[PDB]
Amino acid sequence: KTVVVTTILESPYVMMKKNHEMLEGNERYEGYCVDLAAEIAKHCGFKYKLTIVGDGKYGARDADTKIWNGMVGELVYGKADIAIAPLTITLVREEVIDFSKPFMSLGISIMIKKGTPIESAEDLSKQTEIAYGTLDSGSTKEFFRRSKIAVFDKMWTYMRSAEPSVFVRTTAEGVARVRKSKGKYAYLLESTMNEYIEQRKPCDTMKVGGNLDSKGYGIATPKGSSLGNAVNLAVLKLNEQGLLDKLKNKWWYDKGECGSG
Amino acid sequence: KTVVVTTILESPYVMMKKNHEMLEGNERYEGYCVDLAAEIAKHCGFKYKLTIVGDGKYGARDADTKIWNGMVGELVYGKADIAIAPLTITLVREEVIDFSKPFMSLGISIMIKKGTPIESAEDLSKQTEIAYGTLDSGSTKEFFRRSKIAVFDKMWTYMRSAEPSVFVRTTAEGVARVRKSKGKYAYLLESTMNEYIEQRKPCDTMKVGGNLDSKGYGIATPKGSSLGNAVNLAVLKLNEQGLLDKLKNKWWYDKGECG
Ligand SMILES: O=S1(=O)NCN(C2CC2)c2cc(CCc3ccc4c(c3)N(C3CC3)CNS4(=O)=O)ccc21
Ligand SMILES: [Cl-]
Ligand SMILES: [Cl-]
Ligand SMILES: [Cl-]
Ligand SMILES: [Cl-]
Ligand SMILES: [Cl-]
Ligand SMILES: [Cl-]
Repeated sequence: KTVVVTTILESPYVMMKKNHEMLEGNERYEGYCVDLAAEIAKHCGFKYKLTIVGDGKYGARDADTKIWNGMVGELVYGKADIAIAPLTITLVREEVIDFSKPFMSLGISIMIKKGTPIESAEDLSKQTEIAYGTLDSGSTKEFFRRSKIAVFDKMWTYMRSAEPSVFVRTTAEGVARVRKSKGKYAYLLESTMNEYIEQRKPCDTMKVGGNLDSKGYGIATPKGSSLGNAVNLAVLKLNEQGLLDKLKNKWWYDKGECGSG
Repeated sequence: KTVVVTTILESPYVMMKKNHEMLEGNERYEGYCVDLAAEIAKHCGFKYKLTIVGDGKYGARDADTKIWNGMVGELVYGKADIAIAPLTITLVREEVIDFSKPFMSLGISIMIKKGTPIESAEDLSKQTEIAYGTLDSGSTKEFFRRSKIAVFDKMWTYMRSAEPSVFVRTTAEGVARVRKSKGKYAYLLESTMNEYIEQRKPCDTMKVGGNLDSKGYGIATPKGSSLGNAVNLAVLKLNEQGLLDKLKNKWWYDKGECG
């Protein structure tokens, strides 16, 4: 009766230990969600096996085939019992799996190369010298496409037509583009990743301004799962004990490479 | 039948309209949670009656009688169908009712009278000239009592023995104490209330420093309610539509008095 946990290789949530081939089972992995999985299992009284999602994806429903991919797909098609990963709580996912209460907060944020004269989305929207963009697919692009807020609508009208294209295929390319564009590119991405990169060498990026929306990561279990209630309560217990803040500090700042300000 | 909504008179969530005595039913009330109730009702397809919780409390279990008071009590004992209020998501409440996903974020924050040389909890912890405290019961006090974080442990060690007492019986008293202590008291309270008061005349308070923890308000229904799932999805839809942010800006900043 070992619980099958699906998760995803994304730093600092789940990472392969360099000597993983000499280790076995859950010991092959380390990270924020590795620690969280252990805490959840302890407070719910189950043993578990960590597995990495087969297709490396989070969870989206292909509009044509109507098939779920990623960790959500592994839940609804019965390949895993629970997903413990940086999986954003969204309406479409909530329809098909049960999300625990959030274990981490996040929102759209701005990444600049140190020295860029930008403090806010409003700053971005009122100037043209500094290009800015998003991942070419996903929720951040759609946030701007759909927004009725004047500043964000102005940003969307700019980004949708900017040339050369301000959209990037991957988060890594957005980050690289900030680092290599000599201050002439700002990247819009989730605050959690932005904060993580701010603590990575070469320590040349910064998160600026407040978050543009409010989201969270949640643990996912299939509907009717015998684990759902206990996991949900475990998340709240961990927060009230300060352990979620403790874990984020550990993996973002204690293990950071750029010191303080 | 008509859905019975229990809520609480707390500005700006639910307030009596100025002319409420001329009005009946749901029209007597205005505020963030009045607007949220209408949106939830619309997206879940029910009609509803707003009611103010009889005992004026949020929801706690008496350790001796084991009886739940407040809005949580009204749900578990069958007096109301749903609570739409600034009800903090907590473990012990989640054990007895169903919380929707959070519809507003909040965390512990610091309120000062403008001019007080305090910018952070760390600032508070290093001195005693400016007294500081919390509500005398509830989660903010317990956050400090239980913290193993050095700065917060230092603050607790001060607050627990400070004389005269730095604890207050009500949130209103904490706010009033800030305003009336001539710059010598700072109050630890939820960021949402701190932000609200900062936008109210006489515009003499300020929110300073980052939040000390991360919580949220949730809508509550009794376990097994036919409304739970629909309400939960409705909160996420409203968030993804930007409507929760729009409503907060409406009631905190558009209707603010301090520029
Ligand atoms: O997509 S949501 O579910 N819906 C919409 N919103 C917006 C407010 C409207 C949010 C906002 C957040 C951040 C604030 C928040 C709320 C509740 C809790 C939090 C953190 N924690 C903390 C560890 C992070 C623990 N458990 S908890 O008590 O439930 C997360 C998820 C969502
Ligand atoms: Cl990675
Ligand atoms: Cl091993
Ligand atoms: Cl310019
Ligand atoms: Cl606007
Ligand atoms: Cl009436
Ligand atoms: Cl510490």
